[PDB]
Amino acid sequence: MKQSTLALLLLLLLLTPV
Amino acid sequence: MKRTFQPSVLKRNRSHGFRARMATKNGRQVLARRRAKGRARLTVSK
Amino acid sequence: IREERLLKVLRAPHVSEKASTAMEKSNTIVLKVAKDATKAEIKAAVQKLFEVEVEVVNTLVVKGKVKRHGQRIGRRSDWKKAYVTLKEGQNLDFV
Amino acid sequence: KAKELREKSVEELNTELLNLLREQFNLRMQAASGQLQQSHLLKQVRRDVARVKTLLNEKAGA
Amino acid sequence: GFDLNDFLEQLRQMKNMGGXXXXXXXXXXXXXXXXXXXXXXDDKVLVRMEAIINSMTMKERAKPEIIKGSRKRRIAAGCGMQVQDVNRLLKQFDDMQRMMKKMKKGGXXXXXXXXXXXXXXXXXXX
RNA sequence: UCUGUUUACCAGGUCAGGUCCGGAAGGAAGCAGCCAAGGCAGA
RNA sequence: AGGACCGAACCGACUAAUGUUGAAAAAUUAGCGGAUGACUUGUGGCUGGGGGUGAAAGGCCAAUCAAACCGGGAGAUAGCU
RNA sequence: CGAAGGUGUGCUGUGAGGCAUGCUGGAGGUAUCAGAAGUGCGAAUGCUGACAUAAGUAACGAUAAAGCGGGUGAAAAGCCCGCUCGCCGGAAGACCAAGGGUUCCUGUCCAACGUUAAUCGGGGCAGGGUGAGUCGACCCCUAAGGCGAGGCCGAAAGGCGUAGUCGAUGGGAAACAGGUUAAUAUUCCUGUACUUGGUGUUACUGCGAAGGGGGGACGGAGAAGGCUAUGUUGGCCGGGCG
RNA sequence: UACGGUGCUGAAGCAACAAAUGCCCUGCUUCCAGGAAAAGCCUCUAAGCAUCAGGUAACAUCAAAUCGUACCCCAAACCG
Ligand SMILES: [Mg+2]
Ligand SMILES: [Mg+2]
Ligand SMILES: [Mg+2]
Ligand SMILES: [Mg+2]
Ligand SMILES: [Mg+2]
Ligand SMILES: [Mg+2]
Ligand SMILES: [Mg+2]
Ligand SMILES: [Mg+2]
Ligand SMILES: [Mg+2]
Ligand SMILES: [Mg+2]
Ligand SMILES: [Mg+2]
Ligand SMILES: [Mg+2]
Ligand SMILES: [Mg+2]
Ligand SMILES: [Mg+2]
Ligand SMILES: [Mg+2]
Ligand SMILES: [Mg+2]
Ligand SMILES: [Mg+2]
Ligand SMILES: [Mg+2]
Ligand SMILES: [Mg+2]
Ligand SMILES: [Mg+2]
Ligand SMILES: [Mg+2]
Ligand SMILES: [Mg+2]
Ligand SMILES: [Mg+2]
Ligand SMILES: [Mg+2]
Ligand SMILES: [Mg+2]
Ligand SMILES: [Mg+2]
Ligand SMILES: [Mg+2]
Ligand SMILES: [Mg+2]
Ligand SMILES: [Mg+2]
Ligand SMILES: [Mg+2]
Ligand SMILES: [Mg+2]
Ligand SMILES: [Mg+2]
Ligand SMILES: [Mg+2]
Ligand SMILES: [Mg+2]
Ligand SMILES: [Mg+2]
Ligand SMILES: [Mg+2]
Ligand SMILES: [Mg+2]
Ligand SMILES: [Mg+2]
Ligand SMILES: [Mg+2]
Ligand SMILES: [Mg+2]
Ligand SMILES: [Mg+2]
Ligand SMILES: [Mg+2]
Ligand SMILES: [Mg+2]
Ligand SMILES: [Mg+2]
Ligand SMILES: [Mg+2]
Ligand SMILES: [Mg+2]
Ligand SMILES: [Mg+2]
Ligand SMILES: [Mg+2]
Ligand SMILES: [Mg+2]
Ligand SMILES: [Mg+2]
Ligand SMILES: [Mg+2]
Ligand SMILES: [Mg+2]
Ligand SMILES: [Mg+2]
Ligand SMILES: [Mg+2]
Ligand SMILES: [Mg+2]
Ligand SMILES: [Mg+2]
Ligand SMILES: [Mg+2]
Ligand SMILES: [Mg+2]
Ligand SMILES: [Mg+2]
Ligand SMILES: [Mg+2]
Ligand SMILES: [Mg+2]
Ligand SMILES: [Mg+2]
Ligand SMILES: [Mg+2]
Ligand SMILES: [Mg+2]
Ligand SMILES: [Mg+2]
Ligand SMILES: [Mg+2]
Ligand SMILES: [Mg+2]
Ligand SMILES: [Mg+2]
Ligand SMILES: [Mg+2]
Ligand SMILES: [Mg+2]
Ligand SMILES: [Mg+2]
Ligand SMILES: [Mg+2]
Ligand SMILES: [Mg+2]
Repeated sequence: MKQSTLALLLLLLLLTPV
Repeated sequence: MKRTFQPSVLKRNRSHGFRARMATKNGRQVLARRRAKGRARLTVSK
Repeated sequence: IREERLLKVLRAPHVSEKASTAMEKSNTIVLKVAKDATKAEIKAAVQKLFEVEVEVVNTLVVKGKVKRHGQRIGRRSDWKKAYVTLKEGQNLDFV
Repeated sequence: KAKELREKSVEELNTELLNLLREQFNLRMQAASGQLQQSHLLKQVRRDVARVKTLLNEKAGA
Repeated sequence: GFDLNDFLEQLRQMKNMGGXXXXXXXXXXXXXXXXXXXXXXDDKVLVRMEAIINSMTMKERAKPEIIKGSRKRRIAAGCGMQVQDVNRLLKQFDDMQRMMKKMKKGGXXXXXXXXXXXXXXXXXXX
């Protein structure tokens, strides 16, 4: 849902550029 | 108490503004002296 | 008006939450335009370049902020913002 | 260029100029949407414009 | 709250589905600003993450702030890796504590929308 | 001496995950979880 | 009717104390005078130093006035320290 | 294989001084006899910088006043949340002009700044934010006053002023209620309007100015009648039996 | 309901009284110290122009440019 897409998206991704 | 500087823009610019200087011989001498000392701004303009 | 002037008016799409809000809800787009352009010329230029129907253009001027870089005091440049109302039968193109 | 443009008439040059401004417009559009990779393009066109204009003048001038 | 228990289960539920070619194509705004090939090695790094979070005692996970020099020697020894990697894994966990406490305070829309992509001057990448 | 629960690495055993050696066969040091065990208690 | 009376805003500054390296380079607190007029206040203008302006105290002219301020003569002069 | 300079130590000259040398320093120094001097400092209420002293003293800006629970957090007397307490209320409230110029709103940070801490801020960094035919400025018109073609005057510069042309603090067309933003709204949105111009048609038609006349167009004091904003009570409607 | 709000629905919506320093009123009465200018605005015509032009009314139609607009203003943002 919304908290699973806000979990996974910025988890995988915002672990990428940082 | 009431101090000496009570600011006004229209006053400021009619008294010391660019055009006000340029009006007269003396003023253009001011602007001469300033341009000769090489100021950042000559007059008071915005 | 000449077209040559037109293509020089519109700098950039303005992106922000307010922008998106109006674009969705009221059918309106937000533009950074040349500081000197007028409501006439912006109406003309959108109607021409995006080929869609403009109702009215409201504008404002943004004074750039004042910044410090390494103690030095600079001044970000001014610019002009335009709220551009599209007639409702239109749907947006971005080219 | 500039030999290439020199051999074209004034009309074809006006037309090229307009193409160029369309291309330029389109470009800084892409660049302000963050959709540009190749920045070097802006300079390319921004300068070509000048080239064209500088010709128009001398064709009117003399 | 948010622990390395919920981070353990976050990353062990995410080591089933996690991939770098399926999740660098589910966002159009973050793969055009930072490079599209800086994503991750998902299987290597998530099996690393799960390894390192297996090397912990359970109150070292439920209370991540008590992990010190000896704890990181023991964790880095447990899974066969470097103390620096465990350092950067507890770093990653710290960033995610930041983000999910921020998602706790701010409404889901105002903390997902105010999210910013950042460069050091307007010129591309420097 | 049963039961309740406590003690990160630096007492023990199992040692998942992961990691070293090997092409492979397999070994191995051992983090966690568990049981001894040591704190402290119901008897 | 009134340079009338009592009295707030408003204008002022009579006494007392505090303050006196102040909360303030002239104030505060408690009282005091005028308060429909020779009143009071806003915006703008005018008068320039051997001059202004003064219900006149040598008062006032940017916290500097028995002759403003700034630059010049100028390194005035100093039988004085 | 260690110059100048810094720091010691030892020796030597009647004295200003000289020599040697341990450490420091890391690249310049200079015998001899001459030459030229910005040539020697403790004072000048000397000039600049640095560091003392009083002293961890005085002081921390209105004697309107705080208390507790929870949250955040490395750390909460001061921040956010809730609850009681207290002060202003012809203001310590709300809206402008002036003046300022981003201080507005969000996120983030706590060195310096804030007379203490500060997680907070009018502080730092990044982003956003100011939407007008009818609100102002512009614009039309003039006041005092200014500038002022020709002109009069004046050693030169310049002074005065005519026709003009500027100059608001004054005169000149027109929009309201409601809804909305984290931050604009008489501007955006909903509804309902209004004014002045341009072109067009149609019907009618003497139209024309820098000239003429009206209008615009004006004091103080007073009086008190008509009202409205507004408020109080009742009716009304919703809830309450504590 | 992310506990920040979003959406739907929506009662009554009157009367008496009091009442300004606001409005009627740039009025009215009185006094003497006798209380701006000019344009928009209405009308009269000269030069002129006359079936042109131009004026009046209704309907249609277009235009209304630009700049200010945040926030503070009995003040921690103005003058000290
Ligand atoms: Mg509009
Ligand atoms: Mg505007
Ligand atoms: Mg600039
Ligand atoms: Mg006064
Ligand atoms: Mg006096
Ligand atoms: Mg008093
Ligand atoms: Mg009194
Ligand atoms: Mg008396
Ligand atoms: Mg009295
Ligand atoms: Mg007066
Ligand atoms: Mg006097
Ligand atoms: Mg004085
Ligand atoms: Mg004098
Ligand atoms: Mg004299
Ligand atoms: Mg002399
Ligand atoms: Mg002397
Ligand atoms: Mg002499
Ligand atoms: Mg040495
Ligand atoms: Mg030596
Ligand atoms: Mg030397
Ligand atoms: Mg030496
Ligand atoms: Mg030496
Ligand atoms: Mg050395
Ligand atoms: Mg050395
Ligand atoms: Mg020497
Ligand atoms: Mg010598
Ligand atoms: Mg000397
Ligand atoms: Mg000395
Ligand atoms: Mg001496
Ligand atoms: Mg002294
Ligand atoms: Mg120094
Ligand atoms: Mg001292
Ligand atoms: Mg001391
Ligand atoms: Mg003492
Ligand atoms: Mg004492
Ligand atoms: Mg004191
Ligand atoms: Mg004390
Ligand atoms: Mg205080
Ligand atoms: Mg607390
Ligand atoms: Mg507390
Ligand atoms: Mg307090
Ligand atoms: Mg509270
Ligand atoms: Mg009172
Ligand atoms: Mg003023
Ligand atoms: Mg302003
Ligand atoms: Mg700032
Ligand atoms: Mg703020
Ligand atoms: Mg903030
Ligand atoms: Mg501090
Ligand atoms: Mg403290
Ligand atoms: Mg601290
Ligand atoms: Mg700030
Ligand atoms: Mg108006
Ligand atoms: Mg005049
Ligand atoms: Mg002349
Ligand atoms: Mg004159
Ligand atoms: Mg004029
Ligand atoms: Mg003006
Ligand atoms: Mg005005
Ligand atoms: Mg006006
Ligand atoms: Mg506001
Ligand atoms: Mg007339
Ligand atoms: Mg009048
Ligand atoms: Mg009268
Ligand atoms: Mg009524
Ligand atoms: Mg009932
Ligand atoms: Mg009144
Ligand atoms: Mg009044
Ligand atoms: Mg506004
Ligand atoms: Mg406002
Ligand atoms: Mg005031
Ligand atoms: Mg106030
Ligand atoms: Mg101040």
